[PDB]
Amino acid sequence: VTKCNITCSKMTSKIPVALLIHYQQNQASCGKRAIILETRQHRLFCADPKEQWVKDAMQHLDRQ
Amino acid sequence: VTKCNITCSKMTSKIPVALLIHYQQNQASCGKRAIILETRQHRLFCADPKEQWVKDAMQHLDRQ
Amino acid sequence: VTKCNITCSKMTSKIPVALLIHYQQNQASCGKRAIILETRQHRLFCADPKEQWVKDAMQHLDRQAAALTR
Amino acid sequence: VTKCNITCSKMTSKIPVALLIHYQQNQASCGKRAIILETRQHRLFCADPKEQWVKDAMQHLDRQ
Repeated sequence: VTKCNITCSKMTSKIPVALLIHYQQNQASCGKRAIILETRQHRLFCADPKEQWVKDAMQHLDRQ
Repeated sequence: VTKCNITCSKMTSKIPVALLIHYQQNQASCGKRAIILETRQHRLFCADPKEQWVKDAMQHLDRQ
Repeated sequence: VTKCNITCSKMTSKIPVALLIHYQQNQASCGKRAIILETRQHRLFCADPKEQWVKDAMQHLDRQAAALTR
Repeated sequence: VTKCNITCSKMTSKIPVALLIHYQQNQASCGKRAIILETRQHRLFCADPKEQWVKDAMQHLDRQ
């Protein structure tokens, strides 16, 4: 169940915390972890959780 | 952009459009076109754009 | 799991199931179970889970979401 | 004929309006006014309409 569907190949770069309303990660069966960032406009972006700014952004997004 | 970022591979069955709040296609460099659809509850699916219902949903979503 | 914030006092009579797009229950902390129904217009209503129509409505909704998993 | 249906006790600190998707006041028969706030993630909170961020929140949603 819940196989890898939506995933990431290459990752974006910094996206201002002000624009993010949400995140989710891809499915564990996808392999590497990819963070799916969602803008207020509901644009979806792929981000590398290994990045400080992504860690940073999840923190804030959770801490709200 | 230059390379394949978000993409998906498991193509759903017709999802009622009421439930939908956004779509975005993957990048050309991903090869095959795939539509990432997002429901109101924020679940992500993958849609085959060859299907009329998908074309219809994107046109509708665009009408907004 | 948490404190009780939103709760229900007077319950709403049957709503045509076609108008319903979502439900959730209050918190266990609250005591009595209350179902919060959301309509297409996104109005929130309080319904009594002891009522067959609310049970039917939750199953309908859950079946919808289930179908989407495939 | 119109009775107190949903209402709530504990209020909430200024929630980012970008997370809000909906509001509704409680019924007049509940007594004091409380605003029920719904987030993108569809969580439900109570807000005090005397606070300016709540009024602001309501006006924004009204335009949304």
